Amino acid sequence: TFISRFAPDQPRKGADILVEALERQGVETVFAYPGGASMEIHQALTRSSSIRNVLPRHEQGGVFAAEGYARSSGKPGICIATSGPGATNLVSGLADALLDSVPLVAITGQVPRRMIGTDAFQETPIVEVTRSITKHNYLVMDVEDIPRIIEEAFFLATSGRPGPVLVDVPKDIQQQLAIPNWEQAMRLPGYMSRMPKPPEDSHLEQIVRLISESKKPVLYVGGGCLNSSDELGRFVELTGIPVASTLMGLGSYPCDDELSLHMLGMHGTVYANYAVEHSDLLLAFGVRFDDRVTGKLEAFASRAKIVHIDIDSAEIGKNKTPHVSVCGDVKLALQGMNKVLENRAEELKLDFGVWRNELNVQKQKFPLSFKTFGEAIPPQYAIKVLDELTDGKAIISTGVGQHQMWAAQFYNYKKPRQWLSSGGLGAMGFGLPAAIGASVANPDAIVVDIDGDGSFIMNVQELATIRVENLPVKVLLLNNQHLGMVMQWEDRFYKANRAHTFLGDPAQEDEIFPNMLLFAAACGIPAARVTKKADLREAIQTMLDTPGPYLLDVICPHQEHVLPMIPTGGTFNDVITEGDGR
Amino acid sequence: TFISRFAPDQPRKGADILVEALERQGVETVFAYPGGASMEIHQALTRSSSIRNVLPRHEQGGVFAAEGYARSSGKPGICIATSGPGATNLVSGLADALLDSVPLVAITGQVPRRMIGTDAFQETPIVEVTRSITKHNYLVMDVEDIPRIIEEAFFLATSGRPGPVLVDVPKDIQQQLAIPNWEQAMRLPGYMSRMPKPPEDSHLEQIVRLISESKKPVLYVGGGCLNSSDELGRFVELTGIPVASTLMGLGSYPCDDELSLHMLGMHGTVYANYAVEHSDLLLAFGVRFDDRVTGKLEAFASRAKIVHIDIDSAEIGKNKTPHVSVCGDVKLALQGMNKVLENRAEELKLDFGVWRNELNVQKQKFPLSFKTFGEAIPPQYAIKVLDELTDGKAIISTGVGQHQMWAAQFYNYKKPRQWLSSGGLGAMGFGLPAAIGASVANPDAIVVDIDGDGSFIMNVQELATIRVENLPVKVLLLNNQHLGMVMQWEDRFYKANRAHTFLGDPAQEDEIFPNMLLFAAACGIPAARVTKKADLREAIQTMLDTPGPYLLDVICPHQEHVLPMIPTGGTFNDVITEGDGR
Ligand SMILES: Cc1cc2nc3c(=O)[nH]c(=O)nc-3n(C[C@H](O)[C@H](O)[C@H](O)COP(=O)(O)OP(=O)(O)OC[C@H]3O[C@@H](n4cnc5c(N)ncnc54)[C@H](O)[C@@H]3O)c2cc1C
Ligand SMILES: Cc1cc2nc3c(=O)[nH]c(=O)nc-3n(C[C@H](O)[C@H](O)[C@H](O)COP(=O)(O)OP(=O)(O)OC[C@H]3O[C@@H](n4cnc5c(N)ncnc54)[C@H](O)[C@@H]3O)c2cc1C
Ligand SMILES: Cc1ncc(C[n+]2c([C@@](C)(O)OO)sc(CCOP(=O)(O)OP(=O)(O)O)c2C)c(N)n1
Ligand SMILES: Cc1ncc(C[n+]2c([C@@](C)(O)OO)sc(CCOP(=O)(O)OP(=O)(O)O)c2C)c(N)n1
Ligand SMILES: COc1cc(OC)nc(NC(=O)NS(=O)(=O)N(C)S(C)(=O)=O)n1
Ligand SMILES: COc1cc(OC)nc(NC(=O)NS(=O)(=O)N(C)S(C)(=O)=O)n1
Ligand SMILES: [Mg+2]
Ligand SMILES: [Mg+2]
Ligand SMILES: [Mg+2]
Ligand SMILES: [Mg+2]
Ligand SMILES: [Mg+2]
Repeated sequence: TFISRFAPDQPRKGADILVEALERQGVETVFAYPGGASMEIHQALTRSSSIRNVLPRHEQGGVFAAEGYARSSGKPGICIATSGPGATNLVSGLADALLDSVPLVAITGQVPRRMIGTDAFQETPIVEVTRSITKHNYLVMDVEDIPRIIEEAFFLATSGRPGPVLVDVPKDIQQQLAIPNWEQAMRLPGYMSRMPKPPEDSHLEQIVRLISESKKPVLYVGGGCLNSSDELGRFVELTGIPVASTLMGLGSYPCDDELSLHMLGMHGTVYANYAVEHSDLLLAFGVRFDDRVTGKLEAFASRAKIVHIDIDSAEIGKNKTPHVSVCGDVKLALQGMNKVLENRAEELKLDFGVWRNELNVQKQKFPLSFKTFGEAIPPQYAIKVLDELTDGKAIISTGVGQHQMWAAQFYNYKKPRQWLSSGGLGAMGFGLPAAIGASVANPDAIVVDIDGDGSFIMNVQELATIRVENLPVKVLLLNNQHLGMVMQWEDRFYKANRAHTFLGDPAQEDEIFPNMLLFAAACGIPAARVTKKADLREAIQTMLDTPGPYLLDVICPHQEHVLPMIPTGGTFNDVITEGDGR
Repeated sequence: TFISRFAPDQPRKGADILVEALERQGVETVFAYPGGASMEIHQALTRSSSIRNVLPRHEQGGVFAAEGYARSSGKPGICIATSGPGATNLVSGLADALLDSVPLVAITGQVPRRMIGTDAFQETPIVEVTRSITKHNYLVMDVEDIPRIIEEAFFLATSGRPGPVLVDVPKDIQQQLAIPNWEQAMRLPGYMSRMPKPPEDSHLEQIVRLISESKKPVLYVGGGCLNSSDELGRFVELTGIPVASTLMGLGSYPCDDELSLHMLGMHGTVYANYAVEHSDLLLAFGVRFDDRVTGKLEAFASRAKIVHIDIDSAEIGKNKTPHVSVCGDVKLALQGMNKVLENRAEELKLDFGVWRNELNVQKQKFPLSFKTFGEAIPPQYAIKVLDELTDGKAIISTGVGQHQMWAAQFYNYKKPRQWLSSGGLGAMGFGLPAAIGASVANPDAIVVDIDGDGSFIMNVQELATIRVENLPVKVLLLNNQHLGMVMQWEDRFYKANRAHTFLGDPAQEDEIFPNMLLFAAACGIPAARVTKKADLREAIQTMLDTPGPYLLDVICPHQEHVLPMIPTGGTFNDVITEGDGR
């Protein structure tokens, strides 16, 4: 039974209805930045004793913090901004949440309804702007529509395929007095009629029948299995099928397990891409067949019967036509198949040891490799030390670039929602704010931001947010003085012609620029720099043991390349296995 | 005090709320065509004892009838259609009502909300289709929004610059039981804040000051003066300024008056275009400066101080920048100027007899002329006889073409709303259905459809509507066996090369095809054909004296041309005064 701060017959401001609408949704943390259009909302937030606001230093850091809050907990992330410039700073976060299917609810202030369309002070048509980069958006035109729209916003953002939902609230609606009606029915008739239903037994028995008829099955797990870690693990025990995860599906099946093929795709392991290339049954659970995994669609799984399970009917058959399809929750599809695989266990006699040994041979001949040059710190080795010292139980958020791939390859994630990274949009500056949202949603957890010197500096202002909110956010900065991912593509396909990829100072060429330690010192965050490989283990241990925030500037040779690499539009026969920029 | 057919606490169907919402708006006549999506609305219409439905034989005839109902009475015209094909047949009428600023409310049925977007049976996104050809449209998503949307639809359609408003109602909303709330406030905050205000005295006194300083003033009256016939006539008495009307503003100032310059523009009189060309003060009241009047904007009123009064701020300065502007109702602007012109009458000493004599000389040397060839009926002469036999008190609706121009030139309209014609869009097949709506709104009036053989046949099916509803609609069909307007442009600018403009039968070339008399006979309408000029006066008299509907097939030589003619993009020096196709 919800206990309101107002009487059921007492009129209250629309902003007070908005905050209470969040309280009735279970919202405990918002990321709001104040402004003229949203001052009424911020005043109403102070009256709430259950909703905590984490003030960022940039609205892009506020929406990215809402993503990490959502990616690391399954709950929806709520960010609030003002009209005009405050709303336009959320654009990168909204498009990022849409491509990665992150439940998010963004509330933006707006000019009064009478001033909309008049080029008013700090007015931008944020609904027209964000319609193509959000799952759905609203423009509240009456104070009585607030309880319904907020309920519809959280329902659309969390149900089906999750995504961001923006709610634009004009200022005159926030100030208008009204008595809210919390019993209104949602006006989503076509959406609810198209919601997926529990999977039929005829579809599940046909999948189990294809498993027994197959000799080389491979599991294709992605971001749709973040809530099916137990169901997927039970499915692997009953089948013994090796698991290949996407960049979004890391942690769904433990990377340290013997049946794990780790990541597949452009920068996936050689044995994971080998398994899909020479498979006869591809179980695509919670994936969307991105070109980062398939490359050339004509050659991707060219000899496999494709079984695609997805909660979005628009994804089934988009880039590749499957043989058997199941539109619904992969969590329920696994539960239904586990019952069939257990009763009919001895009837099926499932054993793929011959196919697994074919992959174990490929795993031992082409494993993830990194070369150590003298005392220079290998970035792959540094992340491998972080795995050991944290026992693989740390929540990892990353930026975008070479460090993002090495953090995915050389860290064994035991559970999903430990791996927070921008995969669909690939937005730099995501690592640091996402670690803020993850640390708030998981206070007793080890949160480490494996960031790059280019991605870290984009939202470096959020270091002040970490200090003020006293969050134990660790920053494992892999500094290579370059935009490493773009630098790698210059060495491979452009004759190493540098085109504005060096991030240091050309005057003092051999000086670490910028001095990231002074960035942490400016915000009162203890920091240290490590350059020699021998001092690396003690430095990372000091970062973890030191209470509160900590930044570790790890210097790495910039000539390193992420391996292996399948060029864009290439096949498995075009995989690059060796080479760098020396 | 409105008396409902339902108790204030009695639930009723949404369709019954829709009809009662029309009753509360004063609606007495609708033009509805039944269909699967709108059957609930038609069932609710039979329960209404005050709303009469005129069933057309084509939805395009239904919306055109709603236009004539609106153009001839000032009331809004209401047409109803079903989803899919019924709604798409209203498109030509909606775009026609928008360009001519006709108050219109179109109600279309729609598939249930759960089926929208699923390519359902008889589903078309009529809101997406008609958004650019309507003033505003709605998609009712809840039964409780019906009383508000209908009130907003009639308010937007009739206030400010009138226009068509479409209301899409899904079938499940029509069937849902609810208790309507007729006290809801309209959600039009930005529209009402931008509504024009009464004109200030400083703007009106500056206009009167320019009148006394001018020596060659010309009134530029258009469709915005349809409700200011008395105010405009009072303004002319106090100033003595000659009046030049547009195709839409005919009747605002009597054509038979000595101070009337008749119509101006491409097919306007030579003396009306001469007055604007050699004027020093142009009083543009209720016009939009169409290229059919200006031609080449650089030479249109090149020596005149332009005073533009318009209720739409977007029209002031669009195609030509004025010196003095007044944004508001021209009815109030005339009332304010009449008070200044009467008190300061002897102070101003207004007299433009020298400028009027300069125009009277041009009027006598270049009047509207037509040539009579033997006993062949001149189409200009036939309309001139209709003026005499009806004393100029008949409501005239026309199609589009040569007959439309001759009906505008050779008929003296005493009051506005006697002249119903498609000017902005220029849609053929408008004359016959518009006469239906005018005859219903004005039962005791003489309604005559001056139609062309091409325009009349497009909506010839509405002859059945005239007979069933027993409407005294007269059809003065000027039959020239050709698409005369397109034929005229072939003779002038294409060496008389006929390109599918002959409407008769090439096998029987000298036979009147089709036999329009049998079209009227099929619908039980008395008809007759007149070919000799001597029998023309008795034939038109028989049409008027015969009670009920009547069709008069007037045969005219097709070689006639509408004169004078200013070519597209031309100036006053390029006016064509003589010539035809012989
Ligand atoms: C520099 C860089 C390099 C990259 N390289 C790689 C790479 O080498 N390999 C790689 O894999 N990625 C890589 N990516 C990431 C990438 O572009 C995509 O995010 C990824 O390839 C696709 O993730 P996904 O297949 O799991 O689909 P997601 O984006 O995770 O979407 C989930 C899918 O499952 C479905 N789904 C969601 N919920 C459910 C449910 N409850 N039940 C059933 N289905 C559900 C959704 O409809 C959707 O189709 C890289 C990104 C960057 C920035
Ligand atoms: C074959 C053909 C030939 C044509 N040739 C000619 C021609 O020779 N001459 C000619 O004039 N037309 C001709 N037209 C008609 C034409 O294209 C336009 O409809 C016409 O030229 C413009 O009419 P209007 O200036 O009165 O503006 P309208 O279309 O009548 O609009 C009214 C204007 O007044 C304003 N207004 C409305 N209500 C009010 C109010 N209460 N107070 C103040 N302002 C108000 C509106 O904002 C709008 O700007 C022809 C049409 C056809 C089909
Ligand atoms: C907001 C934004 N701007 C530009 C981007 C284009 N990209 C990249 C990519 C993969 O998206 O190329 O398509 S990666 C990259 C450079 C990475 O700098 P680093 O943080 O130092 O990481 P590293 O460990 O050194 O490699 C750029 C400039 C981007 N994604 N986001
Ligand atoms: C729905 C529609 N289709 C085609 C049209 C293009 N036009 C015309 C025009 C001016 O719009 O040319 O731009 S006029 C015209 C032919 C008029 O046939 P009539 O009825 O016989 O009249 P008349 O007394 O003989 O001259 C055509 C074909 C039109 N306006 N509406
Ligand atoms: C807090 O700092 C400021 C500064 C400032 O100008 C200097 N104005 C305001 N307040 C408003 O502007 N109110 S308003 O007129 O309703 N708006 C258009 S809005 C919705 O807020 O964008 N706050
Ligand atoms: C009257 O003639 C018909 C014919 C016909 O098919 C032969 N079906 C119906 N009725 C419906 O179709 N109802 S419905 O399913 O809700 N619709 C999709 S709708 C809103 O009406 O388009 N009426
Ligand atoms: Mg499909
Ligand atoms: Mg870098
Ligand atoms: Mg203007
Ligand atoms: Mg027809
Ligand atoms: Mg004709």
